[PDB]
Amino acid sequence: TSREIFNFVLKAIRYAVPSAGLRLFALHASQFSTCLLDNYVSLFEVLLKWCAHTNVELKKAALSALESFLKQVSNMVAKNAEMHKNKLQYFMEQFYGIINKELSIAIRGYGLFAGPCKVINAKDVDFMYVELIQRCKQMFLTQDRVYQMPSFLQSVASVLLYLDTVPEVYTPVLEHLVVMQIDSFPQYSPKMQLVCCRAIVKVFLALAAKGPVLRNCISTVVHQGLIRICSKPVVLPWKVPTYKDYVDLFRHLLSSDQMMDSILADSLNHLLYDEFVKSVLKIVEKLDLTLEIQANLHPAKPKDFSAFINLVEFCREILPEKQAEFFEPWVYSFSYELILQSTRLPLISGFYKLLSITVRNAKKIKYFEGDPEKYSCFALFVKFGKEVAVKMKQYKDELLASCLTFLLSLPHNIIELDVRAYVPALQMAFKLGLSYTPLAEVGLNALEEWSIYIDRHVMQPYYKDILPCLDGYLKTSFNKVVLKHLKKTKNLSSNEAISLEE
Amino acid sequence: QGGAHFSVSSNPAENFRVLVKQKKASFEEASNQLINHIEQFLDTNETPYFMKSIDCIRAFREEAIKFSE
Amino acid sequence: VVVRIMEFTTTLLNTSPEGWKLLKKDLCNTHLMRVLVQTLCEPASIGFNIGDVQVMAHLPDVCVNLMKALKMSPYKDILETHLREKITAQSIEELCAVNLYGPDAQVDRSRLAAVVSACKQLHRAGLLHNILPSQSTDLHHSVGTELLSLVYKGIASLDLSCKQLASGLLELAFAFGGLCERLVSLLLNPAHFSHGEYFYSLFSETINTELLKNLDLAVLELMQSSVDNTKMVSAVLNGMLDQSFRERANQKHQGLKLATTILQHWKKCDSWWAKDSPLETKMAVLALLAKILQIDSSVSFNTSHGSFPEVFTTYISLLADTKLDLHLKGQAVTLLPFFLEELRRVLEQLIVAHFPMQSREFPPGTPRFNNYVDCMKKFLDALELSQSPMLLELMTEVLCREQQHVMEELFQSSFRRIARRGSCVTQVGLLESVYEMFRTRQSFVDRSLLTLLWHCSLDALREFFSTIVVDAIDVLKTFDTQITKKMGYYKILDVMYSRLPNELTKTLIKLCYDAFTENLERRRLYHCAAYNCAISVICCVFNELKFYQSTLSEEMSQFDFSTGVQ
Amino acid sequence: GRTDLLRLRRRFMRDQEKLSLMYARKGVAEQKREKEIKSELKMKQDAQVVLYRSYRHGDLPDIQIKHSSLITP
Repeated sequence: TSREIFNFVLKAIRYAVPSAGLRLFALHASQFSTCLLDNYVSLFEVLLKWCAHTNVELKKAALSALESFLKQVSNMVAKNAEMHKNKLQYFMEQFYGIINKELSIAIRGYGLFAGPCKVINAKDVDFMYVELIQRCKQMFLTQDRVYQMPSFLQSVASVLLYLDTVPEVYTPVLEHLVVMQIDSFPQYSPKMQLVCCRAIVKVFLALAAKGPVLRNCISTVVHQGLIRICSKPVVLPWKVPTYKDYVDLFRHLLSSDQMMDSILADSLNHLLYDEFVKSVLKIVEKLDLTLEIQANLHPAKPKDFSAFINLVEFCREILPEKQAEFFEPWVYSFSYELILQSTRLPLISGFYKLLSITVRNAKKIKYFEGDPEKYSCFALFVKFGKEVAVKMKQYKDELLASCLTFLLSLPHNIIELDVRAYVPALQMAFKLGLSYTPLAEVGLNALEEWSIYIDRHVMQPYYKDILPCLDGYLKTSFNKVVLKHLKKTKNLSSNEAISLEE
Repeated sequence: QGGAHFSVSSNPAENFRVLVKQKKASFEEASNQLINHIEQFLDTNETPYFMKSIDCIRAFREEAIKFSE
Repeated sequence: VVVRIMEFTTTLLNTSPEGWKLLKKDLCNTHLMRVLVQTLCEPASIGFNIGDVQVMAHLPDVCVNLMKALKMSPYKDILETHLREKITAQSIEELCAVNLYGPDAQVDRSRLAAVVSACKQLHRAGLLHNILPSQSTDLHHSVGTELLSLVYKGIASLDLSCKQLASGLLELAFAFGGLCERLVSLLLNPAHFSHGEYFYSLFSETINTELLKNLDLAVLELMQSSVDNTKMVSAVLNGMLDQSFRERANQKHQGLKLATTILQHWKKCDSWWAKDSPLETKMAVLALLAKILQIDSSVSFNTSHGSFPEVFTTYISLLADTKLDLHLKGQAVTLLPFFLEELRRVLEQLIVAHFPMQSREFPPGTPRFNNYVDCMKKFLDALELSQSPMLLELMTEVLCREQQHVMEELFQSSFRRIARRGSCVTQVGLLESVYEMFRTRQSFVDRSLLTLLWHCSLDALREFFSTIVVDAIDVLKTFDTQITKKMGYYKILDVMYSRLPNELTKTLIKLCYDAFTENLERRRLYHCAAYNCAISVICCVFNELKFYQSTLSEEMSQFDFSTGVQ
Repeated sequence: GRTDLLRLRRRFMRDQEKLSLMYARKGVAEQKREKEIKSELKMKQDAQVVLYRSYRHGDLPDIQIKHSSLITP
């Protein structure tokens, strides 16, 4: 408590040392608990004024310190019998008196104040929940307006976690609000993009308490968000948003374990992955991909085809990063139905892209090595790959490229027989590599795999064939001394692309 | 009302009644000139307009009598 | 070979009638059908028969075709015996307790799925009880009991494989009647999560599909029983409604019939929709009737149509219910486009009870005020969809009170969106309604009249002006009320003559030239208004000379409609 | 001689837009960040190719090309 008092006096004994003080406090707000209950109002007001001034480092330090302090005081007052003082004197009064980030602070205060409402006046839990629903609805229809959505999500998730008997009438409203927020994920500054993804995972954790409602609502929201995202058009031969931005979000979303654990502190990704897979598979089975000539391409439902390719690209970006361990049960089933679609209309590149990513994930975890489901999937793949290998002679690039990519993407186990099938596709891939690098790269990877895991004796008849086509790709041949802390270096490393030299 | 619950916050006929109900302390304004809001509710461009304005007037007598006004 | 020979047998049975049954009788062995039903139960009976490709995806349909071809043949007696010698639907009675419904084992679940599929093939082949010993009761234990045991015990987990297995079990339960009311009861179990509601969440789709068969029966039974349970009957009814919303590819008249049947039963559950049920229950039934209104016939059940008043009055009762939340009131207002004087009565009651004089009397940020603004936003959108002169004049008197108290921009935007909308004669009627009310006073003409007149169709413009040509000429000539009336006349006639051009022009030319050239602020306002009229008319007269110095989109809409949001 | 009106109306922000000027500056600064990321990504790709001859399409080859055309490649 002596160090606590020293930190106190630090803030105002009457140039950014107090910001360092706020940082230090925020790191160890818990370490000073049971002695910071007193003197609440001075701390509240001083942090409030501190997160208002210049040197935005000071602003963020005060903001973080204030949220940590609010969390700690919420914990103690929740575990207090004398809980009345702090909750009634300040919280609701001040938050109402609030009416930029000031508003988000007030909303977060509401969310944390929701705790003791379960201790005393449990009806006020649902009361404030309902009035918050009304408010966010009123901020939903007005056309900025989005800088505070995640705060609403966080507070309502908190109150829902405290809540136990929810008004299911507001359930469709709230989930529609969530999905529209997810749609409005673009137009977002990266810091508050992280804020909003945290809010989304937090509301999902809160929803996890209500099992059946959890499952139904998450299925609905993932379905609707997928529909909204894939609906975004792409060019064919305020700023418009595209599907491209969202992927990292979901890439963050399904890999957000490292912060949902902390949120639990004060198996989810499994469920997110599973629900996503089911939703996308159902959407695929729903898709109306019918075409004609008037080969000649002529889709009967061009919007459906466009959304299909958009979602194909999105899921291709999304899936491989996470664990096929979670995907494992689908690898026999899912692909099968996807195969049923390809067997239906074998004139779609996206089919083969999905098949290739499926098999890439399968060999990510070594589904097969050498269970009846295992053998069934193995033989299914063998037969289907032979079919596509013999039928690829009928296609052209920008369709055939995907097909041959998928074929070469097969593991060695399946290809251990009939190298004759895979040879010409490999040669054509290596040929087209001179123009399109990624196919060349992936075919090279497959060729390494085959060399490694297959006896070289059976490849001897056509090492005389593969090497000659590799003759290709071998034919040719601010910043001042002033100490700026090199914020240019501190920025990031740019995302990787592919090159001939590598 | 300060905690574990709270009222609604961030006057011709019904808000005048709300404000006189608020006149539990100091027994003061929102009765002296907020009656002009009742008068504005009397501008008789609608029928419920003036009937409820006169109803508020008839209630305000007992309101002010009870509130020591 | 197997598929070719079974196709041959199908041809022989169908193409050749019983006049060649003796040639069919030349079979004399009926072992081919034995290996055929072995394939039917186990496709890997002719070897692997594996590959999971088009050939064996097509096998079951033509297999069932051959089953029916033999059923029409007398040798069905052969078949069923050979069928009964294979199984009598008895193996499942011991296959349901194989420690399944989980990753415990897969071979057990695989064989269960195989027998379920074979049973489905027989049922769709018309072989319902030539395989199943007909239970004396309508209930058929052989599927319902297994279903109940699994769904009730395997959760105190499950798999997507368990998901499809249980869905197939439900389908088999639907394959025999009587089970419908049994499921009606089992869902109607308050036995934390309700177990019947649990299973509804599990397989709402199959449940809705089967209840479509009981389009009215189970509907009426459940909503009779609804007097004591509300959330669950409302939930299953909403599932009915959303399914019917999806059930339109064949026809939506299934939903029409469902709505009609529930409307004729509407009074069987009256513990709601009044000050008799909790406000949550009240708003729940509000949502239910809202979805019905969006779903049911709108050409009927909008005015007096059989069972229409019994809910319509109910609707008005909800409008009459002053205990309801103002947000619930706005939700009901959103339902207005689905629709005599009693409506005006409840509208006036509500508008007075919520905003007596203004909305600036309610400070911003106060949840009362925000609910107010949400509500008359609901009024705005409901009127815009409906485009009725009734709500028109209502909301005009609502807003033509004080400038910018309820965000008049949304007001005028709805006017501009509806003036281009609606039949031209309808727009003329609305314009005449807002003109007669005009005869402070400037508010009605400004906030309402010109706004529509700006975006009104030129055809309605013709019709409305021809009504008031001389009605304006004569009326042109408390003076403040008089001059404000002149203000409205100028503000309409200016745009009206600038739009399009009888030969009565010269009269108004003089009547405005004198007015502008006339030698408190009302005088300058009059000069400028008359001069606007003069400029507009000279734009069309003397202007030649000097100035007289997707499948996804449907899915999103269905999802939005199910949630009832935009 | 005519942008004087443009500069006239440009300075209408004199109603203390300086903080809002900061805000617009910084927002468009992040926007330039993403634009630069995209530009770098495009530049990673091999720059576009330049040819060195004209082409007059007909039903037959045109043999009327010039020595410049022949030898510049």
